[PDB]
Amino acid sequence: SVMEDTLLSVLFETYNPKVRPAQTVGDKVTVRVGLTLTNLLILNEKIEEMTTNVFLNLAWTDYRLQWDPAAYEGIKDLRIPSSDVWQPDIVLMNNNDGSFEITLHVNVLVQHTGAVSWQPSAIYRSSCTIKVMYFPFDWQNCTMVFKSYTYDTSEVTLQHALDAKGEREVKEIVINKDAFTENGQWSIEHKPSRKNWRSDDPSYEDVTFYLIIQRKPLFYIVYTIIPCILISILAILVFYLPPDAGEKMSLSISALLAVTVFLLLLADKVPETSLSVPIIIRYLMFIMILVAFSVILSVVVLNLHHRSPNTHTMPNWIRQIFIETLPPFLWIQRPQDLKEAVEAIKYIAEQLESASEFDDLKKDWQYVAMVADRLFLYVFFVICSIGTFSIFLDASHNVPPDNPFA
Amino acid sequence: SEHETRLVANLLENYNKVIRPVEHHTHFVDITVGLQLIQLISVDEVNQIVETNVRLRQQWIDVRLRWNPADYGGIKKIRLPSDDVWLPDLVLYNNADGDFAIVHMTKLLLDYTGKIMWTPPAIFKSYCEIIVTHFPFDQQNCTMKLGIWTYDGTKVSISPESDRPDLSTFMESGEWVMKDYRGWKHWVYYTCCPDTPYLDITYHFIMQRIPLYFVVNVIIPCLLFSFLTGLVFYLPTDSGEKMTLSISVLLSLTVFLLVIVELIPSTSSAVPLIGKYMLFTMIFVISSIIITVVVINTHHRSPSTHTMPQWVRKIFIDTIPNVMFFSTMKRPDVKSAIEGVKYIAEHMKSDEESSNAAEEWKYVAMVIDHILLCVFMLICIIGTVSVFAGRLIEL
Amino acid sequence: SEHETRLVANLLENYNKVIRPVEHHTHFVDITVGLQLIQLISVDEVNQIVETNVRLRQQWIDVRLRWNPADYGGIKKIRLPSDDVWLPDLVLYNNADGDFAIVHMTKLLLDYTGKIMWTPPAIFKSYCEIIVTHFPFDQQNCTMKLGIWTYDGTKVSISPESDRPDLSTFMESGEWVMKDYRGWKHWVYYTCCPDTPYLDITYHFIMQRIPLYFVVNVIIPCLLFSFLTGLVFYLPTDSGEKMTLSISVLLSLTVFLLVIVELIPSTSSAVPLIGKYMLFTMIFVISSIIITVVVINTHHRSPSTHTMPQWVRKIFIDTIPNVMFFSTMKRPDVKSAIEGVKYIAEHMKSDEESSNAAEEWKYVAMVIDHILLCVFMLICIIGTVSVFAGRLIEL
Amino acid sequence: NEEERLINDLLIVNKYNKHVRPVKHNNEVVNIALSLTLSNLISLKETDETLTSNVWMDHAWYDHRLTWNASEYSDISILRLPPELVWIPDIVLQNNNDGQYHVAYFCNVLVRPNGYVTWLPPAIFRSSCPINVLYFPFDWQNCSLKFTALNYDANEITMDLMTDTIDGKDYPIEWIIIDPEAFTENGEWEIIHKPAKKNIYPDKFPNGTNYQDVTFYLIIRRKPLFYVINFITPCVLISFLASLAFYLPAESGEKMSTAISVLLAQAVFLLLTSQRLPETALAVPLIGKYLMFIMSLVTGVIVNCGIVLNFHFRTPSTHVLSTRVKQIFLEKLPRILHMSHDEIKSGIDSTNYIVKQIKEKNAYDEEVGNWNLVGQTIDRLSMFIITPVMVLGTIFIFVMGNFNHPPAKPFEGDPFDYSSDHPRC
Amino acid sequence: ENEEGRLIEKLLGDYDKRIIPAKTLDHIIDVTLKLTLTNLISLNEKEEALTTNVWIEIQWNDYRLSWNTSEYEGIDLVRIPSELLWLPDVVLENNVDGQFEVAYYANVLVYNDGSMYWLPPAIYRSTCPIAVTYFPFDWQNCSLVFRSQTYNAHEVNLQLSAEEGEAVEWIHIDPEDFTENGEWTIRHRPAKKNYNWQLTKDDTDFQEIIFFLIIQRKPLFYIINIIAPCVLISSLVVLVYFLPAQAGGQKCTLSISVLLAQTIFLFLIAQKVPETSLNVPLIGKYLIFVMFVSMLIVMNCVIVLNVSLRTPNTHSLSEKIKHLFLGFLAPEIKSCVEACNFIAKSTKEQNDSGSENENWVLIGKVIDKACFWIALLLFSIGTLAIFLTGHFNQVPEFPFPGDPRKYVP
Ligand SMILES: *[C@@H]1O[C@H](CO)[C@@H](O)[C@H](O)[C@H]1NC(C)=O
Repeated sequence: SVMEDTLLSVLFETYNPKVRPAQTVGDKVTVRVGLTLTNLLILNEKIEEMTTNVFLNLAWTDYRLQWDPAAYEGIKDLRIPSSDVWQPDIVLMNNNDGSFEITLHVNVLVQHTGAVSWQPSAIYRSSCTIKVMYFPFDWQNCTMVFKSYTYDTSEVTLQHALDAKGEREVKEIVINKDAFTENGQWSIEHKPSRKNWRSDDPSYEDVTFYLIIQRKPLFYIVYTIIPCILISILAILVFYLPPDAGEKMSLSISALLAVTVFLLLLADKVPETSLSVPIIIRYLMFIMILVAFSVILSVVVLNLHHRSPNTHTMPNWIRQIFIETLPPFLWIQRPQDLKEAVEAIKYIAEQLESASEFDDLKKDWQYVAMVADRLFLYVFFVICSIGTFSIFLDASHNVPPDNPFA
Repeated sequence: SEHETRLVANLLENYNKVIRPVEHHTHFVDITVGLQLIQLISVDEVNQIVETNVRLRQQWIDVRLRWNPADYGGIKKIRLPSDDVWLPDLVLYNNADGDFAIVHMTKLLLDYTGKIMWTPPAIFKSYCEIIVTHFPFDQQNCTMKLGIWTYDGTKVSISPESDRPDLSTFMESGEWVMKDYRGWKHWVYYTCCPDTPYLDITYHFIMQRIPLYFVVNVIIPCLLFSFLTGLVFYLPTDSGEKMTLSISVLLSLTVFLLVIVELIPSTSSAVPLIGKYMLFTMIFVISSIIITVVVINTHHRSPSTHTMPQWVRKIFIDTIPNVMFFSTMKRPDVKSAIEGVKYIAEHMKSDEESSNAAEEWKYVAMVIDHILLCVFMLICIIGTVSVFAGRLIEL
Repeated sequence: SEHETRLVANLLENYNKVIRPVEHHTHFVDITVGLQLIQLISVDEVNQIVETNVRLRQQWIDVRLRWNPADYGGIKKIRLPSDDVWLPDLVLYNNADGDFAIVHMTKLLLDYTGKIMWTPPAIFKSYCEIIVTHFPFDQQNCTMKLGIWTYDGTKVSISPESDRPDLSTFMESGEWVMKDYRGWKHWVYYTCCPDTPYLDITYHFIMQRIPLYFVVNVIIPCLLFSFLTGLVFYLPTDSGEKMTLSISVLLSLTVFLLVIVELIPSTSSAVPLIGKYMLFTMIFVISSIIITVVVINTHHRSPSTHTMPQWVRKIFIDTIPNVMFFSTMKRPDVKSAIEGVKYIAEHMKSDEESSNAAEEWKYVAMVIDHILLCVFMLICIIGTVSVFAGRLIEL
Repeated sequence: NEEERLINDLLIVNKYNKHVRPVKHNNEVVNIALSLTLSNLISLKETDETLTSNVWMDHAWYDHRLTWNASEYSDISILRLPPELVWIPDIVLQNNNDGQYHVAYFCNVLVRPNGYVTWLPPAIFRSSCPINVLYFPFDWQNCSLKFTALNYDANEITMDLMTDTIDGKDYPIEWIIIDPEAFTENGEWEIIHKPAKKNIYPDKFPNGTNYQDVTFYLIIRRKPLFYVINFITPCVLISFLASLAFYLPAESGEKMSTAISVLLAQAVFLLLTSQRLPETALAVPLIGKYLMFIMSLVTGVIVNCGIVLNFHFRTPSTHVLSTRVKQIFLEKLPRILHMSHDEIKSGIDSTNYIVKQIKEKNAYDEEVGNWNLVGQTIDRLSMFIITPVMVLGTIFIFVMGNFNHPPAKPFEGDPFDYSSDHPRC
Repeated sequence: ENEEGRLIEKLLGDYDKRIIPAKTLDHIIDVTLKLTLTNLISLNEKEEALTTNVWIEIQWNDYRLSWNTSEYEGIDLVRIPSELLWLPDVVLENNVDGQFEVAYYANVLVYNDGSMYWLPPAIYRSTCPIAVTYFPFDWQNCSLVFRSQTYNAHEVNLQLSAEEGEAVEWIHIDPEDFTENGEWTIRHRPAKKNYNWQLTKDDTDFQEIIFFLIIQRKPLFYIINIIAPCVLISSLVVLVYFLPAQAGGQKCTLSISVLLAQTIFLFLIAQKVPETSLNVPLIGKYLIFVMFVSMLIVMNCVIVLNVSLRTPNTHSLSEKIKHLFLGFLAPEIKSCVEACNFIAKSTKEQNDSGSENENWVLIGKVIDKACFWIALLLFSIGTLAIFLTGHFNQVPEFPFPGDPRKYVP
């Protein structure tokens, strides 16, 4: 309208947007900093970065932008381009890239009292450290630090934003249900806001927004844990196979192949920080070592099975332990021509008797192998069950605190 | 503020930001440059680029921008956009692929005496020699060289704010530990003329890699595969599975080679420690397979076509088993019927002789397996200790 | 030059660059558009995007920028920044994810008669309908549609410079061959009104892929796996390795599927030729494995449980071996002692009978293997030829 | 050229202020009719849930300041002005991924003598749409483009869907406009529905920028041919290969090798599949469900093959063949399953001993054969139990996946098709 | 006050940066280029682009910016930002991206006689088509083409900078500060002025300055990570000839497992070789060769196993084959005696059948020996020849074959 033209011409005749609006030398400008989270895009753990789509709810007072609406056909407020007015250089300090400022410069709202309101949108990439110990059953604590890049506490005073009907401060990130997309991998547990100072530096003050988010581990659960459990079952099973099948090594070493394939699968998903080992990687390594020990003990059982008196002499301690003692505990419990012909028959009988004795000793060795194999089966079953149960309860007892502490 | 409005109006009225801020053209601007390290974003071993988030603090006096506070209501400090005044063109000389100069023109603090404080932010991507020789237990020394691009030292002089970069607000990297850091100023002269110094300030950071991720994710499976390829020699040949075990260990090592190439840097300047250990593991597995083939061949040695050499019998049957203390190894028609019985007896005789010779061959192969099991366990331990112990003791 | 300075000052003193360069608003500016293809950067089959480095040559006459050379020391041509004059807003209509219009605002050439020559560079990312039916022996035809975005044909008209794009300085792709290229102008009318033509110039390039990378990286290993598939049928069942060999071939094919997935395009518009060939190879290997399982089951059949069907004996033991020309296969206590000897003799009766029956089963299995070897080699050769030569003869 | 004089009068002489709304009084509302034209669907890469699209924003509004009498000048019925000279309504895609809220190319506006202004800038937009992985790769997505006016509240400008006329009655354009000729179908996605809606949010207030909305929806269905060819059928065939381990005799010592190598191939397919999908946890993808089911079943096959081999190799010297086992596995189940002079004295003593030894060996062998028959029976039972389960599970899972057509009508509670063929009324 | 202020305000007054400083008609501006290479960042074979960090030195004369030093207190050199001055539009033509310009617009050093010295640093990504024949034992020949994108040969004259009267016909590399890339080592770096004779002295593409970088790869990463493991694994196929040819010998297991490992290596290398299809890379050739050798050896294992497990029942061992291979290469008494005779006969038959079985086994062993020697010769010769062709792929001694000059300082 024409009256808007006249009002704008009057307001910005000598208005300098480079000058902070201070009635008197020494005054501080109160700036209220609020945040509206529209979308928690990503929390890339490989680079330790959070991407969010946010609004900054900024509000302050500019005494120069004051007019009496009765003199201008009752114009109570104006929509002025944001570059034409002074603004505090409120930026995201802990950004991972070099982009400190907002992305979209929506025009400001100026009221006839001089109260200026600005709600720019931005795509922010802040940097938050990842606690890689219970990954992927982990909760992260990612912050967004907002303050004026230029002005300090002697020039501006940061405050929390006010609610819709401004009566008391909002000490949380605002989420509008009309425009908010659930991440699908992260659940927002707490979203408090707090102002932070520094004891050493008295001119510092910021408004930090904290996002306590818990991961949903279903993808990792399926794609790593279920195959790992199946491979552990195979590692236990290798001890139920008879040594005569000639298949123990195939099973155990192919289980090792599967474990290293799953390691290849998981390599491109775990963060590369060295402060701790994620519980998933610990579980993979425990499964790998269990499969390696299954291979080792399968080799031992095969070696015991294929022994004979022609090669080995059975010691007394092995006989005492594996034949006398363990099986009850493991429930096993096992004319010239006539003379020539007579000599030939006698020789054949002696050969059969010697072969029978040899076979009996071989059966003793094979029985020792069987008993040891059953012992390994029970021991590995117990160890695998206890280890997997311990790791799963350790992971499942990891919960974000009830009090955000912020 | 109307006072500040009038001050800003009168303070840039005849200010040319092209001109140096010196009273006389023979003077020099003294700029105090200080570097503040906020975050170590990444170290790219392949391309030899270090990415850091820094604040480049700069201080200098501009006589043209001074005012008397008493004439403007007692104002002593104002904030001005940095693009309104003369600025030093500081350039990161060893910039790899980032910005050469400051691109974020943040506001600067101007004091009534003309003293200016400008602290723009920057992302420095600086080129530095990466030494992958003790990877992942490697220490890197990567530097940042700063200087005025177009002025010599007689026109614009830069001096360090302190002898060390400011890491007061540094963020813990999680991959690197900051051993040491310092800043040095250099005077460089040329054959032209020794009265024209060229100044640069170099900040260097000693970085020690935290070798937990790479150890767990690479070295441990290699240790496992070395142990298994050693173990293959305790497997009896009668169980027709020596080849299965050895070649499947090789296949697992190949899949893990895929993983390793995915993880470790692809540099070619030098062989890293992990590269050496991977190659050693590969050669170990290959030698294991070859010697297993030799043993399998010896075990299935036909007595009909082969006769045992005397020296083999003397060595592997007589002397070696005696020194293996821990082992448990041994140290009408009636005429036709009579003729048939005699034939059966003599065939049993021949079969017994052949079986005895074959069992001797099998015993020799088994003794060779015992020797090789001991030797390969020793080699695995010695090689694993030797490859890493020098660096581990060095730390 | 002072003459050129004065000329440029006079030319742009009253020049409004938002007005069309026409004497009367009912006239139209005639713009000669020519496309100079410099390099074919890439073709993206999955996203259907062709990236090219081109120069968009534009010529037109600006009546407001005339001058007399005699009045300016004989100057006949000058160079002006393109941002200073009216420019045609040519837009790549089928742009995919690049720039719609010209972003490199280079200088332009201006004659004393107002004729203007402007050749800004650009990177065109166009949407390219990709046909993967004959991949990797595929020929792709896709275009660049250009037109004035905001003006119709009665205000600004565009005419092609030549019949085809200028490939004078075209760098050889190394992945594609320029078979043909042309440019066509189109008049488009709307139901509104037949007095308002809408013009566009479409340049199309016919590209033939060079099928060496995909051949050596995909097709050859598939050929080896196809050949190895039928080899299991010559391996006798007595060696316990038929399943090992065939299943390991299947595992090799499955691992190679990683290479196919990471190399071939991931479109779903049609099944590519090598997609069909690989699915053929997979089904071939799986059929071989199933039939090998059946053969192994046949070879180990026991006489006690299974009795040979009469038709099987007639067919595989009598009929087929005759017609297999290639193979060389053929076509007191004394009473107790007496009773025991009789028992041994009768037990050998029974053992001989059972061994003969099991032998018949083994012979049937071997004959089936021979037939399968012939059939599978024939099927492999015929399937390979049928899949590939059909497209190959067209080339 | 009279256009120069006309533009000078419109913008310079009249003192046109581009930062002021085109309203005669500061209480009226500027109506901006906007429409969306889909030039092409570029990508819906599911890993980061981003929809890249090439669209042309059609804008239309009235500007009483840009009105002129065509007779007073030459008969100028239309003008082309850059958007940087005139007031422009800043309408931004709110749900963008990459930080690009605006149109890509700021082309000229077209102004009629009555003040009607039309603006058609093109844009590349990277909006965020969550991926529903439940029926992957037989899934259909519902991606959205949400446009808001953040520069003015609803009391100042009102967004509306553009209107078009057929036979003298105007109707709103409640769909994304797709030119049937120029549009090239996307390589992977087929567009099923494309509604457009103007959304009011009554819980907000008109004096705000979060009260109005114009949203364009794209219901697109994936074309499942790449995954069927490269992922589904080879996995299905290799998985069914595990059932042959039961038909493979235990004498041929390769049951375990076959089953375990099948498991290895399935692990490779799991590695391939894990890379194709986002990390979300709303549901398990269909192909993930099938991989889980079939890997569990192949592990069961391996376990049962191991049990069979354990039974096959039992001997009288280590195990006792109880009567219960004999009755169960040798009589009942095979029927159910329809299965198929001192010197001469010394000689006499020696031959008697030989006969005794041979008899004992024969008894040993026959009991070992009994164990073999038990193992064969367990194989037959295992096949008859597991092969139908495997086949039926695969069939049911993939027909449930194949039975996942889009609902044929967007906005379930709405009876309107939102199709360009049948505009409202 | 700074007299530079008065001097610069005088110089830039009535100075139009749009106007070429050509003094009169037919006056050609001499523009001299000198390229300094700071870092060879990378040469990405997949993208066929070379990324380099250079400081390009551009020198020319602008008569409008000349002043008399005696009038300005002896000032003979001032710094003016490049954005305020006329610049010759020297750009990199063969850039993969759209980046023609320099990265940082440094101040121009302006001398009192009008001489101007501009040294802007730049990050360039230039097109370098890859010669893939000898990858990874290859050397590439990348070029940086510089020309004015605005002015033609009638307006500017691009030349190579001359120092002490000798043309700098090479890229300058400072020996101390320059850091080796780590994968590429620079062998030659000539510079020359080129002409496109298909054009006239117009068109702005007629003249150009080209800087060449002949760089040789250091294939240590490939040798340690791909070549050596692949050769080691592929050599295992010759061991199948010393395994027994029966159940448990595991000939097929070993050979097919080696082939599977070679397939894994094929996948690993598929991620490294460039996607151009003008030649097959050396490493691809070697993988194809070893895969074909593995297939042949698997076939030979199958043939040997088929031969060695032959039986008098399935096949007949004709004496011709034996010569070819084993050569050049009371009623109770009656019942009891009948039973004894039958037992003897059965044992005799079994022994005969067994004996002919060992005959077949011996034939198989002979075939193993011969085929092993053949296969060892084949594998060794092929591997040595293939990896010796790459080792002899040397950079040319001269930057330009027929040019005797070395193009070095
Ligand atoms: C420069 O100015 C001085 C006076 O300050 C004069 O003597 C001298 O001749 C001038 N130089 C030239 C080349 O005109």
